[PDB]
Amino acid sequence: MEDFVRQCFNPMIVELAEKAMKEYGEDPKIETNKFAAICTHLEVCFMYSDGGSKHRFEIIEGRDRIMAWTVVNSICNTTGVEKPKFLPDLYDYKENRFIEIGVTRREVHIYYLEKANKIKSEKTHIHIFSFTGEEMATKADYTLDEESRARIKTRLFTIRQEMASRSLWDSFRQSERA
Ligand SMILES: O=C(NCCc1ccccc1)c1nc([C@@H]2CCCN2C(=O)c2c(F)cccc2F)[nH]c(=O)c1O
Ligand SMILES: [Mg+2]
Ligand SMILES: [Mn+2]
Repeated sequence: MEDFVRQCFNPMIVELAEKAMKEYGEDPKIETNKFAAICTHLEVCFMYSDGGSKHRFEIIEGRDRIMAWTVVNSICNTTGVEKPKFLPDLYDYKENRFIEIGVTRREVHIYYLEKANKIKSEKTHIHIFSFTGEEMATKADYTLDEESRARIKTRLFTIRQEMASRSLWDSFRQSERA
């Protein structure tokens, strides 16, 4: 799985994921399913931000904490939207709302509820993807067009099929905890 991750994800993504794990005392060479999941969520966030017009989204995920909050507080001051309690993943300039992106090995409805319970921001939009083509978003408002979402869902399916061909999928799919 460590070899899978290093060959299927961009080195910038891999470096950010290693750093995120090491900041919590986790070793990417040992907790390899977590390593893979962090990389996958990063790639989905970056794909999502590419899915609209140029300048539609600001990326918050993948930044160090100081810069991430600088972006969030700057947007709140400039647009007046409510400041979130936790860092979200994107800001949507067209809809004027923060977005929390989730990628789940379980089922999108469970994960959506967990994310809504945790962030409890009311104003933050939640958009969930699975590895088997399901998605679930706040108010069935999926933000992007069907073509962009299909490209994300196809990428996740491709990751799943690649892990399975290496007998990695069974362990990864059962590694997500509530
Ligand atoms: O922004 C996020 N975490 C930053 C703040 C953060 C850091 C640590 C714990 C909670 C929040 C974020 N985290 C997740 C999942 C679930 C929560 C942890 N986690 C990680 O990936 C992760 C990680 F962050 C650090 C170390 C190891 C990890 F496994 N899922 C998202 O969808 C998402 O946006
Ligand atoms: Mg995040
Ligand atoms: Mn997220």
